Amino acid sequence: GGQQMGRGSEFVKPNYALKFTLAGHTKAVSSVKFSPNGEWLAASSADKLIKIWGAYDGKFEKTISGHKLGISDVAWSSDSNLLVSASDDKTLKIWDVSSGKCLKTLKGHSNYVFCCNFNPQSNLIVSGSFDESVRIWDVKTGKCLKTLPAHSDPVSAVHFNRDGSLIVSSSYDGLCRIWDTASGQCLKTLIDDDNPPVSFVKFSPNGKYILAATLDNTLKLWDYSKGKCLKTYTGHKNEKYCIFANFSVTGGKWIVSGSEDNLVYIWNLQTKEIVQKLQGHTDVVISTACHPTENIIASAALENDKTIKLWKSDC
Repeated sequence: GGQQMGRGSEFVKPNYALKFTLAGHTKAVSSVKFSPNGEWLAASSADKLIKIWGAYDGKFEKTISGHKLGISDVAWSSDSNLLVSASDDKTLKIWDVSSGKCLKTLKGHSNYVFCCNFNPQSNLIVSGSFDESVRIWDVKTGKCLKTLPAHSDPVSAVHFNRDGSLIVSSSYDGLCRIWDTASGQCLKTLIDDDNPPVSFVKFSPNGKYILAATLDNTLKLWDYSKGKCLKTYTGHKNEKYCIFANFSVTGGKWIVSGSEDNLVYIWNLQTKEIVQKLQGHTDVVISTACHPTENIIASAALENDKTIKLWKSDC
């Protein structure tokens, strides 16, 4: 599995090793995200709470409460000062991180809100729901700016590209779709050979590619411009849950994802070989996040486990 970087780094391999286990959620953990400034790690949970820990030392920071039901997803503003969370109570909430207070409650979805993201500028929030729609929301006012009749099944993931001009969404309907932020037009529907449910999607950091997980145990790298699947990553287990995947970019070039056999998988992005599997969790690893500047992975597991783990590597 060796990966080529610069001279004398011809065969780089990651060596992620467990550094902290973060206990305190009382149900399944649903989503972990590092603050873009790298200082914090937030985890949402089916226990209706968001918790924040220090990303480097694993020290408990705060619990943020007020949703009436479980939280499926959480996302940071670009300045690390706000969180948005997506809840079974049909709302999103915007939080002031420093105070822990709810700033806005975004109402409009008619079923569970399952996924959320700020755009890079962080004036907007995008959401996907069991109501089969993608919504775009004004952060400052609270208003739903657009409701996109996006899919014919629950929306599994939503994500803006590097400049915010595009949203990618995914759905158990088998489709990945790309939407013009400004017009709300569907620009593209991407789908392969076969039509398994699409359980996760996100743009690459440069916005040129799309990583999509499908519930047939497959992650795929797509070129957005050409509509072509370039790479496939397999060997992990994903047939049931909406599991987050990631580009890891701070050391070697890896794809990182959770798996239903309780492991974190890490693949060489270029050759598609598995380079590492991280043991430790005792239930499905539903979420992984890659730290924005250090080789740090956060992982989180479902009901039988209830922990987040922080893992560190030399590359």
